[PDB]
Amino acid sequence: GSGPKGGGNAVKVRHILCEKHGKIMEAMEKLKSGMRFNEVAAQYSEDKARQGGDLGWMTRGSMVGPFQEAAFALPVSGMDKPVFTDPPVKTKFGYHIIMVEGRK
Repeated sequence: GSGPKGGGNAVKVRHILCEKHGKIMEAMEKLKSGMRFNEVAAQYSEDKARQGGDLGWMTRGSMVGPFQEAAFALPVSGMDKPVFTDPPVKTKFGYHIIMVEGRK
């Protein structure tokens, strides 16, 4: 009884990857310290971006597999304090920080 919730097919996910695996934390700390949310998402994501790159509503079946198998299968999360798993998850490009926030 906490809001109209009886499906859960979309979630607000964001991603940040660090081929060097050195800024993944610099990206995990900044986001946790409240530093640059867009710059870190800009480069620390060594790819698209998590904050400003925050893709948006994403439903299973149109995402991929592993990237969705974790976040989706995992409760909301993101930043340096995601769900039980860890932000820097591996799937096919190193460890990326996935932040799901707003399921459907």
